[PDB]
Amino acid sequence: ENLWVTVYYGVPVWKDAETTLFCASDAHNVWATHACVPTDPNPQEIHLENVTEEFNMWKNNMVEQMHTDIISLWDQSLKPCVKLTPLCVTLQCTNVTNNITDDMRGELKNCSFNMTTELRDKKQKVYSLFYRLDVVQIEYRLINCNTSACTQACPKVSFEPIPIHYCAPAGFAILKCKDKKFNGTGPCPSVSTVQCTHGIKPVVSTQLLLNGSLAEEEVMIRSENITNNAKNILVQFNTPVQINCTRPNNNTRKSIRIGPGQAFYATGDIIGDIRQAHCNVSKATWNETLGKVVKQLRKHFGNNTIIRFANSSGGDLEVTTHSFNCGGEFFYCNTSGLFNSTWISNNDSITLPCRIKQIINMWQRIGQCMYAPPIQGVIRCVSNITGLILTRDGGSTNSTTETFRPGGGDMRDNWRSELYKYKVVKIEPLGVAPTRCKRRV
Amino acid sequence: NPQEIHLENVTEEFNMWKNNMVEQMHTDIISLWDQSLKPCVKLTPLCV
Amino acid sequence: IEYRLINCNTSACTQACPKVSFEPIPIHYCAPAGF
Amino acid sequence: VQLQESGPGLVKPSQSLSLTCSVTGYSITSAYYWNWIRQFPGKKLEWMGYLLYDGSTGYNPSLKNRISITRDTSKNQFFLKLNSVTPEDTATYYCSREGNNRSYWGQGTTLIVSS
Amino acid sequence: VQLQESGPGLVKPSQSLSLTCSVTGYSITSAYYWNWIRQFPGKKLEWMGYLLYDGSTGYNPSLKNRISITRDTSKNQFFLKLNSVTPEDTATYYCSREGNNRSYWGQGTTLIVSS
Amino acid sequence: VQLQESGPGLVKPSQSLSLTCSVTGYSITSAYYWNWIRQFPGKKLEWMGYLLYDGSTGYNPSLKNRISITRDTSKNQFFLKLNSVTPEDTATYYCSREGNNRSYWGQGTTLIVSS
Amino acid sequence: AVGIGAVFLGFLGAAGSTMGAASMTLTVQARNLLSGIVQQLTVWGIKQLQARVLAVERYLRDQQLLGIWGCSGKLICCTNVPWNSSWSNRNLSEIWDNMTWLQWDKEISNYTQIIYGLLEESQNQQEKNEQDLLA
Amino acid sequence: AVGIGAVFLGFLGAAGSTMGAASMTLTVQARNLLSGIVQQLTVWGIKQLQARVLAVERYLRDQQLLGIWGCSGKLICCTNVPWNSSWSNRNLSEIWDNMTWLQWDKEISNYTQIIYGLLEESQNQQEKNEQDLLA
Amino acid sequence: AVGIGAVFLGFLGAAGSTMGAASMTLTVQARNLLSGIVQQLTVWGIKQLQARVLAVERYLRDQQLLGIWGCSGKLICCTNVPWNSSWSNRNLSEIWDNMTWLQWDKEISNYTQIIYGLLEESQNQQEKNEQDLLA
Amino acid sequence: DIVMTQSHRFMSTSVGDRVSITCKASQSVDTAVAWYQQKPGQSPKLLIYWASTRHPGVPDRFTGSGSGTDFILTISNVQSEDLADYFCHQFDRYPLTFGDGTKLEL
Ligand SMILES: *[C@@H]1O[C@H](CO)[C@@H](O[C@@H]2O[C@H](CO)[C@@H](O[C@@H]3O[C@H](CO[C@H]4O[C@H](CO)[C@@H](O)[C@H](O)[C@@H]4O)[C@@H](O)[C@H](O[C@H]4O[C@H](CO)[C@@H](O)[C@H](O)[C@@H]4O)[C@@H]3O)[C@H](O)[C@H]2NC(C)=O)[C@H](O)[C@H]1NC(C)=O
Ligand SMILES: *[C@@H]1O[C@H](CO)[C@@H](O[C@@H]2O[C@H](CO)[C@@H](O[C@@H]3O[C@H](CO[C@H]4O[C@H](CO)[C@@H](O)[C@H](O)[C@@H]4O)[C@@H](O)[C@H](O)[C@@H]3O)[C@H](O)[C@H]2NC(C)=O)[C@H](O)[C@H]1NC(C)=O
Ligand SMILES: *[C@@H]1O[C@H](CO)[C@@H](O[C@@H]2O[C@H](CO)[C@@H](O[C@@H]3O[C@H](CO)[C@@H](O)[C@H](O)[C@@H]3O)[C@H](O)[C@H]2NC(C)=O)[C@H](O)[C@H]1NC(C)=O
Ligand SMILES: *[C@@H]1O[C@H](CO)[C@@H](O[C@@H]2O[C@H](CO)[C@@H](O[C@@H]3O[C@H](CO)[C@@H](O)[C@H](O)[C@@H]3O)[C@H](O)[C@H]2NC(C)=O)[C@H](O)[C@H]1NC(C)=O
Ligand SMILES: *[C@@H]1O[C@H](CO)[C@@H](O[C@@H]2O[C@H](CO)[C@@H](O)[C@H](O)[C@H]2NC(C)=O)[C@H](O)[C@H]1NC(C)=O
Ligand SMILES: *[C@@H]1O[C@H](CO)[C@@H](O[C@@H]2O[C@H](CO)[C@@H](O)[C@H](O)[C@H]2NC(C)=O)[C@H](O)[C@H]1NC(C)=O
Ligand SMILES: *[C@@H]1O[C@H](CO)[C@@H](O[C@@H]2O[C@H](CO)[C@@H](O)[C@H](O)[C@H]2NC(C)=O)[C@H](O)[C@H]1NC(C)=O
Ligand SMILES: *[C@@H]1O[C@H](CO)[C@@H](O[C@@H]2O[C@H](CO)[C@@H](O)[C@H](O)[C@H]2NC(C)=O)[C@H](O)[C@H]1NC(C)=O
Ligand SMILES: *[C@@H]1O[C@H](CO)[C@@H](O[C@@H]2O[C@H](CO)[C@@H](O)[C@H](O)[C@H]2NC(C)=O)[C@H](O)[C@H]1NC(C)=O
Ligand SMILES: *[C@@H]1O[C@H](CO)[C@@H](O)[C@H](O)[C@H]1NC(C)=O
Ligand SMILES: *[C@@H]1O[C@H](CO)[C@@H](O)[C@H](O)[C@H]1NC(C)=O
Ligand SMILES: *[C@@H]1O[C@H](CO)[C@@H](O)[C@H](O)[C@H]1NC(C)=O
Ligand SMILES: *[C@@H]1O[C@H](CO)[C@@H](O)[C@H](O)[C@H]1NC(C)=O
Ligand SMILES: *[C@@H]1O[C@H](CO)[C@@H](O)[C@H](O)[C@H]1NC(C)=O
Ligand SMILES: *[C@@H]1O[C@H](CO)[C@@H](O)[C@H](O)[C@H]1NC(C)=O
Ligand SMILES: *[C@@H]1O[C@H](CO)[C@@H](O)[C@H](O)[C@H]1NC(C)=O
Ligand SMILES: *[C@@H]1O[C@H](CO)[C@@H](O)[C@H](O)[C@H]1NC(C)=O
Ligand SMILES: *[C@@H]1O[C@H](CO)[C@@H](O)[C@H](O)[C@H]1NC(C)=O
Ligand SMILES: *[C@@H]1O[C@H](CO)[C@@H](O)[C@H](O)[C@H]1NC(C)=O
Ligand SMILES: *[C@@H]1O[C@H](CO)[C@@H](O)[C@H](O)[C@H]1NC(C)=O
Ligand SMILES: *[C@@H]1O[C@H](CO)[C@@H](O)[C@H](O)[C@H]1NC(C)=O
Ligand SMILES: *[C@@H]1O[C@H](CO)[C@@H](O)[C@H](O)[C@H]1NC(C)=O
Ligand SMILES: *[C@@H]1O[C@H](CO)[C@@H](O)[C@H](O)[C@H]1NC(C)=O
Ligand SMILES: *[C@@H]1O[C@H](CO)[C@@H](O)[C@H](O)[C@H]1NC(C)=O
Ligand SMILES: *[C@@H]1O[C@H](CO)[C@@H](O)[C@H](O)[C@H]1NC(C)=O
Repeated sequence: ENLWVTVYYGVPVWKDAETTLFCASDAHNVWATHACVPTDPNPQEIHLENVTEEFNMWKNNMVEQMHTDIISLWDQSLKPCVKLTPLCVTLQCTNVTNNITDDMRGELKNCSFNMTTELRDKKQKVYSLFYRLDVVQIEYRLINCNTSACTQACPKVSFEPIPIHYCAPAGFAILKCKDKKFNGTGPCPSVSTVQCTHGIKPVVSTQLLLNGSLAEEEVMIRSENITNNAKNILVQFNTPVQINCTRPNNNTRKSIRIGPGQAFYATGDIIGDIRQAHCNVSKATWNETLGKVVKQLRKHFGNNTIIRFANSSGGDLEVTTHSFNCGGEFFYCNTSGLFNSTWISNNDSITLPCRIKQIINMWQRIGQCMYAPPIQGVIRCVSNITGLILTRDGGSTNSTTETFRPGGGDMRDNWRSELYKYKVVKIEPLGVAPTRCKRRV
Repeated sequence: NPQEIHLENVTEEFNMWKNNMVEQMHTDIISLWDQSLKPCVKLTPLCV
Repeated sequence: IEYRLINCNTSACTQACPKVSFEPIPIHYCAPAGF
Repeated sequence: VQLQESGPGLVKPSQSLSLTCSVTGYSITSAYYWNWIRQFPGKKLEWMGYLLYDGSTGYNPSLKNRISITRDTSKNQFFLKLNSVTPEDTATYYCSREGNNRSYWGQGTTLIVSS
Repeated sequence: VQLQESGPGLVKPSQSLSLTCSVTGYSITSAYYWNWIRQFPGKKLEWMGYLLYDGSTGYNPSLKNRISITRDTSKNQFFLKLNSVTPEDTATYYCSREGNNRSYWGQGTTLIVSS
Repeated sequence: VQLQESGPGLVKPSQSLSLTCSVTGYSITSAYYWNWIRQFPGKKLEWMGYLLYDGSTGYNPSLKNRISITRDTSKNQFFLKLNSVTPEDTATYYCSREGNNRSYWGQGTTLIVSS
Repeated sequence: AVGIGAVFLGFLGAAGSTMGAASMTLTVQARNLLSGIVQQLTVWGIKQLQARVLAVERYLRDQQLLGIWGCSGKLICCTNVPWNSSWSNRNLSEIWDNMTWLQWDKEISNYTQIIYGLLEESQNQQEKNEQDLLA
Repeated sequence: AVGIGAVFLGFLGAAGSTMGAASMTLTVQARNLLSGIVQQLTVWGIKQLQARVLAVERYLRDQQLLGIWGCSGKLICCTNVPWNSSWSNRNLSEIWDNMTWLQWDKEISNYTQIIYGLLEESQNQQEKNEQDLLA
Repeated sequence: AVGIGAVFLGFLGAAGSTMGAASMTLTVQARNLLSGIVQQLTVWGIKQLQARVLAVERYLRDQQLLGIWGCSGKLICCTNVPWNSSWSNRNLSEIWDNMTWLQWDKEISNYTQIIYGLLEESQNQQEKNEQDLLA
Repeated sequence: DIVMTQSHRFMSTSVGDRVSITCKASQSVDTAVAWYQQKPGQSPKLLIYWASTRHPGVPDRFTGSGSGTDFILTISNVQSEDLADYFCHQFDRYPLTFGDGTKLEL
């Protein structure tokens, strides 16, 4: 009559545990390297009703998994390239006067040096055009010459972001939230399971998120405890804001060899006119998108407050300005034209000036390089703005009339808007249950 | 002692030029050839 | 061009570590467990 | 999931009709029902038969023994063969996957049975 | 497998007869049964004994204690010794492979027992 | 093993006394007995209760239901809670490790029960 | 009941279903504890090997522990260990057909060790009892 | 039965044998599924480790479905599931002694997934029926 | 027998006791055959993975050899095969209460290959007899 | 052989009127009845499952009801995008069987 203990093997039990993931991709590149197992394209999406799981981003280790993994994928794809140690010879740089406007004055330098031919006893005179951000005074020398040498990053490969699928082996499952009004943390009443997720673009940026995923219904603001002014406010759009970025210079490529079997593609002379690279966005679309943000921003604050937009707070060009990698050439864009607005209660293009820097310290690690070779021909770039990273400025008096400023820099937040709904759990198939039993002796 | 077990009363379809025995060992000793060249010292200044 | 090595416009060579030899000692391939 | 039908668009009477359904985005060896459905001129639908995930078969009795349904699991394809065709069997042939309150249809293909 | 008999072709009466069978192509320590068989003048065969992979020995009882059979597993050879020989023991001595419905014989060697 | 007691050194009468024993150098999920022992003014020892590695609880009957002892196995800590305290419960509280003729004690902490 | 009404239950589909309704769902859970990487350098070479061994020895950990209790080769077995009134003060009607497995493990998560230790001691108790009657 | 008729089957020696004669030979084909690498840098740190863990995962895959069917640890398990006659229209005398097992597997290669999934559907029902009669 | 006098023998503690004293402690010894490295660069990159798969393959070889004999899932299993007395002409009183398993192995280490091979021929014979009788 | 008889084949309607479609089953079997929508040049799309519940993305103006041998689908506030063919179907026992179909005209 009294109850008895049982053993059940294969029971659904979830505990929040995190382990390493595994790559997958669809059908040579820097991201995939033809090494991930080509997954079967069936993310079998089993809906699980009557279950509420407490999701928690900003503590998920999958974000820290992908940040660490692509660093290991970056140095792995730079080893068969050529070291750029002998580029720290002296330079004789003069300004360019071949059909240049006043806005590009002191930006391109016509240099010359004594770099070595593949025969050790023979030298050559090689001229190339470097940007002002790539050379420093001593006449001129490269910026990296007091840091480690560079790599030139093997221009046969491309920098187009191939989508990368992360999914754990057996014994672990991935649960995703499906709420239309989903905030950051807290429980989700629409928890379902997928064995292996969808395509995630590893594209990097600093201020504005590009080529991301759109929200379901409205512009959604995903932040933790809001009274911090040292933490970034993640804003995801509901509509795609198209951005038009071009480089109007017809660049050529001069292939001059540094050693035996070692090539170095310098910049040739510029044919045509010298013009500024710029990014164009729609003024009418961006004003509509900013209208939707401030309505959702005032949900978390007072209704009579004054929300003011402003540019970045200054610093080095790596963290202050925007960055994207379309076309293979780096772009650093002055985004002070997209944040000059104040908001109180109740024409087809915005020209953002953009600098081009060839030699790049890519991530926060300082002892590396990114010597992007010049790309032959003009650059055409069309993308969608799908997110913002905003840092609230301090010094607010009486909790009113606060201002919002962009920022970022750390690459954690660039993928926190793409892994916000995902978590990984560990499955124990063992369990017990009460019913009536006597073993057959 | 390479133990060989004879199987009579059985047939099998052999297909040459398509087995991975040829393809792997061509890849295998190429990796065995590049591995033994790493401790060798380079001849970069021989191009004078 | 007076003269130069034929692979000077390609990557440099190595002298093949003359301590070891090139004589092929026979090897035997085996299947793993279950094969 | 994406389904794509392929095969000859003209079949002579009394000969055999063969069609291929190429499936992508999902594995035919895991779950649900994998069907062939056709639409006649005049917008009428007639169900011909199905398949289980384990490769079991079943057919509409009205088609008698005229239908064998088969699959190739290496290519993730399944196949229709229809014997002894008549011009009143001319119709637009769909391969569809149904189950768990999820119904997905291919774009369909057109076939004419004439001499 | 190939078997080759060797040893002296002439043995004095009452002395000991020793022969070597050299085996190549297969290991005698994971294996079948290895026999000695001789053929008399007039083409009659008499089986003397066998060996196993585990070292166990077996002999025809008719030969009493006259025969010890031994092996060297390093050289993959096994050996016949025959004590107290007579001229009626003159015969062509074979070392044989038998088993699994397979039967292989050496070419044999000739031995004459005379003074 | 090292044991370190922690918690508030002053507790108001009739309220609850909570102490933490932080254990390092040994796992609380493997073996032996894990005890709380206190020493009164005048050098007298009274055993209050113990724990086992499997989570079983036992207490001195003289303390009635006044004691619940609980643990957190993730932090490798175990805990004392004492309800309905009196000034005659003022004492130096030790968490000690006993078994296999081994005996290790923490340094102890002082607590005074007064208003 | 068939066609679009047919139920194939997926994987982990009994998470929200009740404990009584999940008593027939034990098969589909156990088949996903080993497979997944059946189709195929430092990066992504050691990362699979570290994950492959971990997915195997945890399965062997839960299978060896089943064999110590005498539950090897069975999915739903039940022993003679008496679970008592202090662990859960509820009847069988208040456990099976009105709540699910997911939050049932949270109340027993403190008492998981005391349950596991008594089962391995009780099996070895009846091994010697089998020796006495057999002789 | 001796001499040329002795038994020296070894590994896979009953491959071309009849099914009655090969039914005695299931013992010798089981031990050579994990051994061979019992005794012991980029190359062969992966070429050896990837094949060693693959032999473990293939062995535990075969044992686990042998456990889901309810008769793990038995070399010859014969369960209580009826079989459809459409898979093979041959009686007992036309299977066990006239044909080799190798070509038989190709005949039931198409109908493998039907019979491999029906076994565990009648085993969970068997364990549920065992629970009702026991209490 | 309580407090400091309780039994907390742990792993490998009964390696110096008698035959009957060590037979009750088989559970705690087999517990440490898989775990221990449950909590987690070239060096110790291949050494760590070779550490585990070597340990997994020995445990699987012991369970598979136990499963061939039909004693899978049991800690103290006993068969019905006779053994010749030439290996040890000692009665149960002089062996099971006064000597240790360590010195017992060296006296029968000559015959472990013989006594293991007599078990799969024994176990397959009931399965042959089960097939004849039950059909 | 459950036989499904539909009321009419072609019906003329105006924008803004409530319209109700009916389907009569030969036997009283279950409430597991589905409606499919098919627009010209497109494959049919499932609309209602289990006679009373709606699918994701389906607009609120679509409702259904009925049991036994009588099953009623009601369209309310008909717009231009609802021009299509609708079919009452059942999924209880094989063989699957389809209705004749109703064509809407505006
Ligand atoms: C290393 O080796 C030594 C000596 O060989 C072991 O020590 C004891 O060895 C004896 C010999 O077999 C064990 O046998 C016991 O004899 C008891 C009576 O003999 C005397 O025992 C002690 C002196 O050792 C005296 O105090 C006592 O008055 C007797 O004069 C029996 O009573 C025992 O039977 C049962 O006794 C009680 C009854 O409940 C149980 O607690 C026992 O476990 C046992 O079931 C027994 O026959 C004796 O057990 C050994 N001592 C101990 C403490 O185990 C060492 O044990 C050995 N080391 C190890 C690790 O095994
Ligand atoms: C966000 O996603 C956008 C959509 O993919 C990205 O835009 C694409 O960016 C790539 C650069 O990586 C462009 O590729 C270039 O294309 C030109 C000319 O394209 C022609 O050739 C290709 C290939 O044959 C063909 O597919 C086209 O149709 C054209 O016929 C080449 O000359 C370049 O070498 C380079 O391959 C894409 O063209 C471009 N897409 C579009 C529609 O313009 C965008 O870059 C992403 N954002 C970021 C920041 O990466
Ligand atoms: C930036 O945003 C625009 C949104 O305007 C993206 O346009 C997308 O373009 C693709 C291809 O043209 C569309 O896919 C197709 O949509 C039609 C719609 O009927 C569908 O019938 C086809 O089967 C196909 O799926 C896609 O819908 C469209 N996006 C939206 C929201 O309409 C553009 O791709 C975005 N750029 C990047 C880089 O993401
Ligand atoms: C390949 O095929 C031939 C048949 O042509 C096989 O010969 C068969 O050998 C077995 C050896 O065990 C014979 O079985 C024996 O049968 C007798 C009764 O005649 C019985 O007393 C013995 O105990 C034993 O079971 C079998 O009869 C014989 N077949 C025929 C038709 O005579 C040959 O062995 C096959 N090769 C293999 C299996 O490797
Ligand atoms: C980005 O926007 C600027 C601003 O309109 C565009 O510059 C115009 O270029 C045309 C040449 O076709 C000139 O006729 C106009 O006078 C320019 N505008 C101004 C205000 O000077 C530029 O072409 C745009 N770039 C792209 C790629 O759309
Ligand atoms: C961005 O540049 C494109 C030019 O490539 C502008 O023109 C659009 O071009 C696409 C495809 O070439 C068409 O589908 C659009 O209809 C074009 N737009 C218009 C208004 O005609 C596009 O307008 C630019 N967008 C912005 C925001 O500047
Ligand atoms: C953000 O915009 C403000 C303009 O309001 C910039 O402030 C100017 O900075 C320049 C530096 O070259 C000074 O010469 C001007 O006097 C400043 N303006 C005023 C009104 O003081 C500020 O530098 C911008 N910040 C960034 C990071 O771009
Ligand atoms: C980004 O662009 C804005 C304007 O396009 C720059 O702001 C100008 O800064 C100069 C510096 O003295 C002022 O003289 C101008 O009056 C400013 N413009 C306006 C409209 O007020 C800004 O400096 C640029 N950012 C950087 C980092 O240079
Ligand atoms: C999710 O919970 C609901 C509770 O409303 C379950 O609905 C019950 O389902 C059973 C049979 O499945 C019926 O007998 C009950 O009448 C339903 N209603 C109740 C209990 O109020 C639903 O089944 C659950 N989902 C799953 C997958 O089990
Ligand atoms: C070149 O540009 C720099 C930029 O500041 C300027 O200082 C220098 O005077 C310029 N030289 C000539 C010759 O124009
Ligand atoms: C290169 O070397 C020559 C010889 O020393 C020297 O005349 C010339 O100025 C050097 N080039 C540069 C750019 O300094
Ligand atoms: C290299 O020199 C520049 C010139 O001032 C300086 O700004 C930079 O900090 C130096 N880099 C390092 C790593 O010291
Ligand atoms: C969703 O937002 C935050 C999570 O960051 C949470 O604290 C809050 O309670 C939720 N609800 C609303 C209405 O913000
Ligand atoms: C951060 O969160 C805590 C909640 O623990 C809250 O009390 C606090 O106000 C928040 N902000 C800051 C600046 O600490
Ligand atoms: C840029 O101009 C040069 C001038 O010679 C021309 O050869 C080249 O094709 C142009 N490139 C593009 C993309 O128009
Ligand atoms: C740079 O200087 C060299 C010197 O001969 C000249 O040929 C070349 O045209 C110059 N390029 C530019 C862009 O001024
Ligand atoms: C942008 O929106 C604001 C909202 O207050 C409005 O005041 C302003 O005139 C708008 N600007 C344009 C160019 O539409
Ligand atoms: C702001 O206005 C909204 C109406 O859109 C109202 O729901 C909300 O309560 C208001 N906020 C405060 C703080 O009153
Ligand atoms: C914002 O734009 C207006 C446009 O006239 C300009 O007058 C003002 O100076 C700008 N403010 C900033 C901070 O750039
Ligand atoms: C290197 O020079 C040789 C000599 O003529 C030539 O055959 C070969 O093609 C050259 N290779 C390259 C990459 O220039
Ligand atoms: C289980 O343990 C935790 C922490 O030790 C405790 O907070 C909780 O109250 C315990 N549950 C029960 C039912 O005692
Ligand atoms: C707990 O169970 C044990 C037996 O397993 C029993 O002796 C004990 O009395 C139970 N506890 C209570 C409080 O009844
Ligand atoms: C089994 O399948 C193959 C290919 O799928 C086919 O050729 C063969 O005829 C089938 N066998 C039977 C008996 O249906
Ligand atoms: C006696 O022992 C021998 C070992 O040499 C064995 O072969 C034989 O079968 C044994 N006899 C019995 C009756 O067990
Ligand atoms: C078994 O063999 C070993 C090693 O050859 C030997 O030490 C031992 O004495 C043998 N056993 C017997 C009972 O002689």
